[PDB]
Amino acid sequence: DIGRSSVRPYLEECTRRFQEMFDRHVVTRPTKVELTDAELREVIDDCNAAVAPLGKTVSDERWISYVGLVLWSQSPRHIKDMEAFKAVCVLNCVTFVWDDMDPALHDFGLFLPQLRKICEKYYGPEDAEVAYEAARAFVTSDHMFRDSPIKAALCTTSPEQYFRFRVTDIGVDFWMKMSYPIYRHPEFTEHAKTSLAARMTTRGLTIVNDFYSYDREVSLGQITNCFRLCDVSDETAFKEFFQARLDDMIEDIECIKAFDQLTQDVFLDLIYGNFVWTTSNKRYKT
Amino acid sequence: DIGRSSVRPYLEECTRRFQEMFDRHVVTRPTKVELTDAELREVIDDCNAAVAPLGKTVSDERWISYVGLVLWSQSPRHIKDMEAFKAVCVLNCVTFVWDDMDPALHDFGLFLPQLRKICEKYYGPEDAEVAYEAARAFVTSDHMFRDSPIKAALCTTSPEQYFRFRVTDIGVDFWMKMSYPIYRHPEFTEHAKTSLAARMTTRGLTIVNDFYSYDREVSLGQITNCFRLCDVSDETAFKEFFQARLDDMIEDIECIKAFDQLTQDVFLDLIYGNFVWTTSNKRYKTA
Ligand SMILES: [Cl-]
Ligand SMILES: [Mg+2]
Ligand SMILES: [Mg+2]
Ligand SMILES: [Mg+2]
Ligand SMILES: [Mg+2]
Ligand SMILES: [Mg+2]
Ligand SMILES: [Mg+2]
Ligand SMILES: [Mg+2]
Repeated sequence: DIGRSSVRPYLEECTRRFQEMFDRHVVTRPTKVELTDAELREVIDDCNAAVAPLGKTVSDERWISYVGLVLWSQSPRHIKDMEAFKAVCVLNCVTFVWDDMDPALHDFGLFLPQLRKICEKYYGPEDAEVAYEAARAFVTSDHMFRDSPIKAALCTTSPEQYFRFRVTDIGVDFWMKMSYPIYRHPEFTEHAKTSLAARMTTRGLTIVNDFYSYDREVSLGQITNCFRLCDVSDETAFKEFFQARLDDMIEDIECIKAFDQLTQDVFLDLIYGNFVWTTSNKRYKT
Repeated sequence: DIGRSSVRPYLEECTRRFQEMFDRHVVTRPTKVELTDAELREVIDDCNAAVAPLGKTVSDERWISYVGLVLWSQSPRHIKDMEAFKAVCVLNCVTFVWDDMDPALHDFGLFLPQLRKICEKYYGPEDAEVAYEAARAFVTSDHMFRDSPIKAALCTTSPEQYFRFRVTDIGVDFWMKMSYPIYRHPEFTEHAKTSLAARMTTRGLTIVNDFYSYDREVSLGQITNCFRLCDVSDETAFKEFFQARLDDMIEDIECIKAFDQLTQDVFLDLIYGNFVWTTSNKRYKTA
């Protein structure tokens, strides 16, 4: 169905409605962390060093585009450890590269030691092991589920099964487990380590990403996108599905407000910051 | 509200319908691991040593009742490492004790080193770290959420929020992360480590546990039970809610059958075994 090849007809209204929802339920805007020139050079140098064994040359412009996710979606008022912050910048960037690679070019023997080097550089020993395991689990999951029947079943059955897959696959469990050292906040550290932090934020991250990455993904034959569960060529069907997804986001956001003040700031800054970054990034345009 | 204080009016019919569902959708019955008298004594001795610093005496009969969960809900055809199996017996048992304790008697300084000792006895070094971290995160979660407003929000809002809390709180993530060394199966190891294994099995474990532990939990003022989300004193409301939960179990089970054969056996033996153990255990027969 060529009518289902694009969500472009809904682009402007959906963007407006996402923003309206955030203004009504989160209110406080995300803020962009600013890196010094020295910090941004350090981050890019580490990204280039990590993907060089895989034969990939990545421009500064591409790295800076991927790093904007971290700059916009962390919680600047609560940052305590800028070394952990740089680590998340590097790890976020290089796993975008992995996510985009053909699996024939994936090489664990070459890439996993680079992830370990990044973690050992920026984290103390215990946190380094936690961040590295989460990175390893994510890149392994991305690899093993390429064209997988498990992925097919979880992504075609219901929203419940799909979001369950995405807790790992969209990277948010990884994100929380490498981000808690930024904040040094005992409650958030526990929610990161139980993955409750990831489970609370999966839908709000995923629904936004899926909307803006739909056209690209379906053009590439990728099935990991919740809007494939609906007939996007039927305007009534799309409207009902989109509203059900907005309701999921709102329910999660209202439950996130029961968490402690710092933790809920981190969770909400992540979901809203991802939206601000997604709508500004050429990755998601045509 | 006394009419909501019990699910006893539904006990026989719900038990029958759970079993019918398993016979239709899982088919293969769970089977019970048998421990030698020496193995069982080694497990119970480790349990006693681990909880002794907390001042608790626990009878053998009581340890045996908790260890039946592991004997019934692992996957005997796939067991390769019986030391890992004994570790799960011990860790399962002692965290029931933690789950039943008044939190004023929780002592992390005394208990966490005992959990570390168990993991170091039975697993290799990498696996021991994974099992200990999962056990530590579980007992920390149980403690910090006692009477917590986060718990109140997640357990009163919707089934979605509730089962999200239970991925950790029922202990299944912990179970998976201490059980993958039993099987030495690379795919299952990865689903355990991503917690996809736990997310796939949470509803089937939790709906069954919640039904049979409702009366006890309500009598103690505990709110972590999905049947509190429905008016159990209304037979029509209870029937609709129960059917919705059966449908959730079936959807999970049918999706589980897309995993590799060994992994799906482990997942399904866990869900069905938990039901067989729950319906035969005195823990769930009096409040
Ligand atoms: Cl670990
Ligand atoms: Mg991906
Ligand atoms: Mg992608
Ligand atoms: Mg996407
Ligand atoms: Mg409990
Ligand atoms: Mg309990
Ligand atoms: Mg219970
Ligand atoms: Mg009534």
